[PDB]
Amino acid sequence: LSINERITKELAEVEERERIEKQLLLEAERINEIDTLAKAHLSNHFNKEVLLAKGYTLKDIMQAQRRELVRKFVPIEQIKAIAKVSDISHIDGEILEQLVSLAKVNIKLRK
Amino acid sequence: VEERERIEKQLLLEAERINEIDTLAKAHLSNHFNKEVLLAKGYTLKDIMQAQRRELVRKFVPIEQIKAIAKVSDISHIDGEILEQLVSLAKVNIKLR
Amino acid sequence: LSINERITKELAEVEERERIEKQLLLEAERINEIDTLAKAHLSNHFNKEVLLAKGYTLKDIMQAQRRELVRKFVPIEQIKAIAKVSDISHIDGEILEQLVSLAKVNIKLRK
Amino acid sequence: VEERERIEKQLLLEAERINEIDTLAKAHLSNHFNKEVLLAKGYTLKDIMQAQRRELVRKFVPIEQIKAIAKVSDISHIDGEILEQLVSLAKVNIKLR
Repeated sequence: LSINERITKELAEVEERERIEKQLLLEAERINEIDTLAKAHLSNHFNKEVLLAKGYTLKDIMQAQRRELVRKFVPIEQIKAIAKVSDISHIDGEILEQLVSLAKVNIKLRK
Repeated sequence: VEERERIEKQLLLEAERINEIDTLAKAHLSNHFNKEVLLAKGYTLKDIMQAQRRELVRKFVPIEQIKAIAKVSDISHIDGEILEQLVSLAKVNIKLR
Repeated sequence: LSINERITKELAEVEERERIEKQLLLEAERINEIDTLAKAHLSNHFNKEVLLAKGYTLKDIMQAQRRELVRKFVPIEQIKAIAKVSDISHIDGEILEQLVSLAKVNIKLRK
Repeated sequence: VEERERIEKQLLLEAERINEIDTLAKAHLSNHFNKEVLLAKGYTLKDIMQAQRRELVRKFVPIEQIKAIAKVSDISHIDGEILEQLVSLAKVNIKLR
């Protein structure tokens, strides 16, 4: 292990920790966005407190809020296009992120 | 030989999309993007197909849908399953139109 | 492997891919004709959407449309002569291509 | 990969805690302690969070609770489970306020 190896290992470690921190900030922003969307566009029965009392994981809460927002704003034909199917119960993921971006678009144009 | 038979079936399957896009694009976008003139300008079959798909997206699918679903405003480099989603969305927009 | 072998291999590969492209063009014309014939001469119940909903392969849709067109246009005597049998349920193929060519001629002379 | 999944679960937990602390601190203390301006002044994220927690304690928790529960009047070096106790006391105080 030479000086250049030491420097490159240190730089790689620092960059890895920085990337982890950026991921933390991204997750915090995602949680904030989900909270705002649930408060603004969805009913109080879908609140994080009541869902947790019913016993659902936080990721399950986020995806349920996203699916409800997609059904509320994004119409069924666009759903059938982007997700290639009508049902959203098994489309959580990158396609779900795309659909909720479409829902944000729909609410922006609705206002 | 059944491998080549399934290859020919795949040819039919993609061929369907090839002609359908042309048929709807001729009536929706313009005559400037006709396959013959595009070939004359020197565009391969796949390039014509993807360019017509992108023009269909730019006509039906709105720009906010482009920059949010596809994560980029420019459809110039989004080709793939995202492009499939966008062209399906354009089919929806023309269906409801 | 010498340079002449390199050139002949490269040319063979390029020609194979060009043949693939020619197949694409021809087959696209085939499907275009199938769609136009189904829209113009056959009922809405035989549409590709409803057939796919009923769960039939694309090749099955094309051959069903071709058989219906042959029965609609080509006379039964011509079917019994060219295809050697009255039933078309097992005549999909090159004989079916000849039958649909005869049907195209029939509609052209009908107009 | 479930080890990384649980790591990400803890990451979500601390991110939500940070978000809640920031949201209440912005409306309670001042705009001078905003995350952007603190980062510009050159404080790490954890340092920003602990400074905001200490300011929350200094705002809601009365000084005697600090000099007895934390055994020191200065919250400058009490960080830890005692700091968690103090910020929970601050939450109680703002709830009753």
